[PDB]
Amino acid sequence: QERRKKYADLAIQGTNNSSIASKRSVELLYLPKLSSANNFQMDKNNKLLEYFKFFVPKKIKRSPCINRGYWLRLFAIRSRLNSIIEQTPQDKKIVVVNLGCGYDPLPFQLLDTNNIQSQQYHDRVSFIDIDYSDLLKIKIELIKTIPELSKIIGLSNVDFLTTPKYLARPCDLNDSKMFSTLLNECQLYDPNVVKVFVAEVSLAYMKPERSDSIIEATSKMENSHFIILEQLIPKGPFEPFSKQMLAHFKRNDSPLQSVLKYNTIESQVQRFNKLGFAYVNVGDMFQLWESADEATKKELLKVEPFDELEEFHLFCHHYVLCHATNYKEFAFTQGFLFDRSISEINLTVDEDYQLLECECPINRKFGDVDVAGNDVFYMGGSNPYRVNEILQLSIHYDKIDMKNIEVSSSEVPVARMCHTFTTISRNNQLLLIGGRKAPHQGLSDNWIFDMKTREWSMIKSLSHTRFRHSACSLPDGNVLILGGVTEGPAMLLYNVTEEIFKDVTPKDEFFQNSLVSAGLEFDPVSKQGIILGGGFMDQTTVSDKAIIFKYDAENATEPITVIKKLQHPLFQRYGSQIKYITPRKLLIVGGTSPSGLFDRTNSIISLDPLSETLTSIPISRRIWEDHSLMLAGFSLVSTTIHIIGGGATCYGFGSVTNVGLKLIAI
Ligand SMILES: C[S@@+](CC[C@H](N)C(=O)[O-])C[C@H]1O[C@@H](n2cnc3c(N)ncnc32)[C@H](O)[C@@H]1O
Repeated sequence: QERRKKYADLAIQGTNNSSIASKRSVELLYLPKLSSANNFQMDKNNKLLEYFKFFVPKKIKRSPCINRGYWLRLFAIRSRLNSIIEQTPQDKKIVVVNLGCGYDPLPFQLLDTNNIQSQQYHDRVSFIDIDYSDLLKIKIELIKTIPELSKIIGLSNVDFLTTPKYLARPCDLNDSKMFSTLLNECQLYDPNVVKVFVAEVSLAYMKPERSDSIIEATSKMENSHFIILEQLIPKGPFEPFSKQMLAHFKRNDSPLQSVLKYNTIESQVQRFNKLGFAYVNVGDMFQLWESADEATKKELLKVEPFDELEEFHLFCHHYVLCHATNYKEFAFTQGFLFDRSISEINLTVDEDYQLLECECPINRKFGDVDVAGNDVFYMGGSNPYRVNEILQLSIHYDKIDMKNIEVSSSEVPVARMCHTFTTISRNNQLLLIGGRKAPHQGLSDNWIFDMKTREWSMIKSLSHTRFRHSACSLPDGNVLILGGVTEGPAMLLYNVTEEIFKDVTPKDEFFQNSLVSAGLEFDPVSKQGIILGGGFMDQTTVSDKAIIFKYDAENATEPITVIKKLQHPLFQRYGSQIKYITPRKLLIVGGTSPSGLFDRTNSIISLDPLSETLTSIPISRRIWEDHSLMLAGFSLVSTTIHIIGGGATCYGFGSVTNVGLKLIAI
């Protein structure tokens, strides 16, 4: 009985351990590499100050995606708190109430007068940490036994603590009344003190009814802000990343319960109005990213090797930063304002092709595949480690077999991902271009694989390392190569016979910037090829264009010419793949968007290049829900098109292997 409670309670307190560690990882890596502005912590000698170390036993390291996610999270809260201090008139005290503080040292960081980066907070700001009794006992003993911390709050087996500028109050927030009492005992009813209630991924664990009570309670406090940061599931509990996230949390015995009722950014808005907060500014983590300045973006890219962007889009859309206010006075200046635009788009449901479940397990991602006549070859990729091995795929109406093809040559290309692999030499060979090992180790060495001899042999290398480029075979047998992370030409043509790479970048201002992970395909029939979506090396912008082009094999200086540009929000996708099913019907598949998650209806769409009309190829609920889907790092083969391979590491909520899909005629 009351045991079942004291367990689910300690499991929730356990999540602090996980998140304080991650924040510490950012203190170790990011903060030292960052300028004064996005710094957070620093003394007069431009020497970084450290606060998360007092609360974390060991040194910790995270994936570049988790590290980025947590920097954004600190920037999220800090930026909000900043808009408040800057604006609040100079005669009002300010109290930041941290609901479920964990070991969060935000108080000491902002109070410490050594830290010149938080000077606006030295004078007139005070803090109250609220959390379970046990977690605070521990936290309070540290604070007392650490001269650096104790000095900051004016100090020299309890669970409470009191100082002029900092309080810590034991309280189970599930207990609405006791919280209502705490609000009163802390004189937060006072109109001459601006309250800033922060719930950083804590109310997320409590039930909708119990968390909302906390919110309504605070709404009775005149002049109060409520900043909440927590998970969303903007397309239901069944969207690929949502599914994984939710399950991860049941596993830890600390499920997200409030998010089940509050799925979207919009529901969060209605929630706060309903509960006494009339004024609400709200966006998801990627709008925060977008909102960061160019000099900050530049820095953040250079902090550490990163190439896990699909993940980052997914993660970002699943965290909302909600800033609410219960008074008209406070303005959401244009510097802090989020834009909100859910433009529901209805697409005609394609009547010619449908989507089948193909249960096919190559269990790898970001390799490449291409068919040489009959046989189907997949090379490299990661599973989750990088390999240089070749699988052969036997595709049947039911499933696909696969066997390792061992090689006879001693020299072999190194394990690599994000390369291309393309049939050349009249289906007799396979071209391997570029790729990378670690994100900071892009490759310039190119190889060819001879099926007849099963020998690898390295050819002319690139002048510039290149990965995440796209590539397709042209009619004449040559290979068109498109962008990727690179310092070289935005478009290459590899003459297979001549053995030369040639810069064929079209004279359109579009190709000014290198296009990363865009869709690319040619059609020998309609004598046309398309380019779809694609991101830019700023890791922020994502093209929404679909660019038709023709290829004049004889024009030696400008073989490729931009025929026609199209523009649709559904074209805005990083890491998608396209393939002609018909010279009039261009299948488009997956990828991620900076502007929101894709769902059942628009994850897979068709395009009629000529008439310019889109149609949806829906994923049935049966497969949306039952089968682990993760259209990222995947490939398309045609015998009937197959969507095999792919997966993602869902922000340390585990990993998700794409199980396989099949497009058939109706
Ligand atoms: C994931 S930690 C985050 C804490 C802090 N905001 C941070 O990011 O480091 C969530 C915290 O909320 C606290 N919490 C959740 N529900 C609570 C409740 N009902 N009463 C008191 N504390 C609660 C937990 O004890 C935990 O320390």
